[PDB]
Amino acid sequence: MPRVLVTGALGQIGTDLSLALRDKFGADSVLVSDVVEPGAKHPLAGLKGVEKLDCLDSNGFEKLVKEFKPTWMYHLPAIMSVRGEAEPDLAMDINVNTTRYALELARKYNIRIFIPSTIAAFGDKCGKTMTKDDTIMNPSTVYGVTKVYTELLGTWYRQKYGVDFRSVRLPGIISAATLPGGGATDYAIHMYHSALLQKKCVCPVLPYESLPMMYMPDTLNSLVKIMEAPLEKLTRTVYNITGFSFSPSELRFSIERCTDRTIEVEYVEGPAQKIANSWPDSLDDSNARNDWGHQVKYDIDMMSEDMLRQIPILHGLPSL
Amino acid sequence: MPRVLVTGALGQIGTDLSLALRDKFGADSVLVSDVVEPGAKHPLAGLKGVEKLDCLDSNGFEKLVKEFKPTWMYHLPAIMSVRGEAEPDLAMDINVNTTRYALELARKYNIRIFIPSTIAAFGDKCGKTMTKDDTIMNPSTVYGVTKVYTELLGTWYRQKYGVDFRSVRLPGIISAATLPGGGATDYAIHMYHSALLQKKCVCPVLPYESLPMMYMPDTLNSLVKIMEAPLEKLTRTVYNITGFSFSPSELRFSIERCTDRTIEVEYVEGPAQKIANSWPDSLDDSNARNDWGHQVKYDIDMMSEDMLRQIPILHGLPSL
Ligand SMILES: NC(=O)c1ccc[n+]([C@@H]2O[C@H](COP(=O)([O-])OP(=O)(O)OC[C@H]3O[C@@H](n4cnc5c(N)ncnc54)[C@H](O)[C@@H]3O)[C@@H](O)[C@H]2O)c1
Ligand SMILES: NC(=O)c1ccc[n+]([C@@H]2O[C@H](COP(=O)([O-])OP(=O)(O)OC[C@H]3O[C@@H](n4cnc5c(N)ncnc54)[C@H](O)[C@@H]3O)[C@@H](O)[C@H]2O)c1
Ligand code: NA
Ligand code: NA
Repeated sequence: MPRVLVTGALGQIGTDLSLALRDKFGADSVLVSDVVEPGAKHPLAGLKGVEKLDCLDSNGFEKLVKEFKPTWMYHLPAIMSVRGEAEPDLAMDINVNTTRYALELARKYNIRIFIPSTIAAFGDKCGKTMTKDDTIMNPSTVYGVTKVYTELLGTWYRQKYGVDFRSVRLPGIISAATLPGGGATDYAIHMYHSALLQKKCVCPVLPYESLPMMYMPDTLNSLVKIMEAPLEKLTRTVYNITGFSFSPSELRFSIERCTDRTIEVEYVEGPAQKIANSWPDSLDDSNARNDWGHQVKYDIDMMSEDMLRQIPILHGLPSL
Repeated sequence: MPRVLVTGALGQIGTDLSLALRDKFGADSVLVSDVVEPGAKHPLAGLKGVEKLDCLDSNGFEKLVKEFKPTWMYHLPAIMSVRGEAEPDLAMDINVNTTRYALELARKYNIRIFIPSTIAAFGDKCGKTMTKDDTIMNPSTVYGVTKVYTELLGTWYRQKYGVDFRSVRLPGIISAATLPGGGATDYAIHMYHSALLQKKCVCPVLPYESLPMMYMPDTLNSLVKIMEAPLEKLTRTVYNITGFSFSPSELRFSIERCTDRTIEVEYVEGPAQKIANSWPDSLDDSNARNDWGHQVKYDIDMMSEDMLRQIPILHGLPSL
């Protein structure tokens, strides 16, 4: 049974992942860290086994790994697609350096290490329908560029040192618990909050711009499952996974079907649009399905029903 | 006349490039720098406009740029294929960080910036025969990884900030003046030394491992030409260029025709071999030929002739 370290643990993925790992392997077997502390409303506030770590401090990062002695690590800090364009130096610092430190520690301390990649690693030469695991990588964002680096450096650590590096290219991830951290797909979570607040949604992504997406439970299931898999079953280090593709107008219809009313959305292009338009419309994840059993239980309407219930509960919004 | 800065100038490529730039544009229009000073026999010893600069010192780098006000920069420092595998920390520090500082200075000070990439950016999924400009990039060395990162980051600077970033993927470069710095293609220059010394060459690359190569004068012609080109002629930022491909056994034959004697070569595999076996056999450089007129004068025997003539002259070895 693993000892699991999670870095960048208090963001959107880390929040749900930390809780899932604690529930599955026990609180004692999981250490959760982040450069900031949980806010008093955060789901991890008050819990033991939650520490402060700046992953840019390699010596600090090493210290924490030395005492906890993880056998697995999920390294989650990164600056994402939209925010990276506005804060590229921070993106380059975090996405490149913390990753290098994390891999070097996985090597030194024999840790199975997960570092998520992203559909943002792709650009407009990727082949955009059912994009393959191996294709041309020409990302149009610095974030995407740093993630191509992460995939390649991770794979080199595997080849060179036998570090058990594992990764998935995550689509847009939808969840209710922690608000998203500045990717091009953040509109989707915000459209649900707008609909519950009964306010105008100003959606920065164009109405028919379809993207690969996934609801958090399927994401967590796959994050754990790829890490539990035997090394010998994995034919590669980095795997596309997807849940289902949708455009904003499809998301809108879902919400309207579940709320049984119209919601108002104005499509005014923001920076997310040119970025999203460069990305795949859908991914081929057959390698992941075949090698380690990636699977998808939610569709858009099951997601919408769950989001519409969970947001009022977790954030105190009005409900249906 | 451009004002040209060359960083990492005392190495194999920098040595001849610095001399060619000084001849073409005038010594007063060219400033070159390196982390070390030239030795008394270095061809740039004793010359004006040769400075000591560590490109990891971003302050120092910026001070030199600000004083000189280059309009062009050739940013050459990197730790190469073989040496990188043995010193990967240095490779990551140099190849990533000096490149980031270079691109930022090109943005900040309006410099057309050349940073070479390499055939080592490719690995074994590239399509090994006549490799295309756009293909799967899966390098198996940390050096190659850092160069994919260099191509993509430079390209992003071009898109995001209008930075005029230009690159070629260089094949193995052959020259006589300054000895090579630890690439997988270094055997070739050393075989010419062995021949003139009439000493046994122990060759770490296997006899039929064919690689893209180019002789220096063609390389210099292309390095200036791609930089003279008008921006609007360039359909891309990164170009394959090649001279011709050869294996060690072909090189040996070529040296033997020119010397009219047997060289003794023993094949004892070293790290260079596995590295080189993941690379293309040959490149497609049509985009370069078409966009900016990349062209090649030498073939293997002209190269060998010129190498065997110049090495005695340049290094005091025994002639023919
Ligand atoms: N959410 C998505 O839809 C999505 C999609 C594809 C990939 N990803 C990837 O998943 C990972 C996490 O994404 P997220 O949505 O949870 O992001 P987020 O922005 O919600 O969370 C990032 C967390 O990292 C922390 N962090 C920042 N700098 C740090 C440092 N120096 N040291 C330690 N922690 C630091 C932040 O405080 C924050 O809690 C990233 O690698 C991201 O690229 C996310
Ligand atoms: N020679 C080849 O066959 C070849 C092939 C493909 C690509 N390249 C690329 O061409 C460039 C130059 O290659 P080269 O063969 O001349 O390399 P080299 O090792 O011969 O020379 C590199 C020079 O850079 C200097 N340097 C190292 N660290 C530095 C620092 N921190 N600051 C300033 N200078 C520093 C070294 O002192 C040396 O003079 C590199 O980017 C390399 O990857 C070379
Ligand atoms: Na799309
Ligand atoms: Na070859």
